[PDB]
Amino acid sequence: VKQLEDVVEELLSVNYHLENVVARLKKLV
Amino acid sequence: VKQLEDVVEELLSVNYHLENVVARLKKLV
Amino acid sequence: VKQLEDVVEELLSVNYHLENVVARLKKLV
Amino acid sequence: VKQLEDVVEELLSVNYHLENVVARLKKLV
Ligand code: NA
Ligand code: NA
Ligand code: NA
Ligand code: NA
Ligand code: NA
Ligand code: NA
Ligand code: NA
Ligand code: NA
Repeated sequence: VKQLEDVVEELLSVNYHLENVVARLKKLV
Repeated sequence: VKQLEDVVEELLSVNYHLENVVARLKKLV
Repeated sequence: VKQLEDVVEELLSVNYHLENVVARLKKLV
Repeated sequence: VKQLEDVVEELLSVNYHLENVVARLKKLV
């Protein structure tokens, strides 16, 4: 688990970070 | 543009799809 | 596990699919 | 454009970062 919950942490951040870049793209475009 | 807005469409879907898989992972884990 | 390996499957596909949309964006842009 | 190529930069990094977290998950799991 302890390794798994650290992957989950990094996935949460990657996912938030993609959603902010996609919102920025969508108003650029 | 017309090519750009189709990339934006696919990014929106990829991003939603990642958020649902991450929510599922986070309650599995 | 069986639930975990199905999340892993979906993540693999989401990740491939993002890499193809990013390659397409990068040559559009 | 200059705004677009900065989105592209951030997408490249998000995509690399997801692929490393997915590779780590897949060998955890
Ligand atoms: Na932590
Ligand atoms: Na940003
Ligand atoms: Na459409
Ligand atoms: Na799903
Ligand atoms: Na399968
Ligand atoms: Na595509
Ligand atoms: Na730069
Ligand atoms: Na990492």
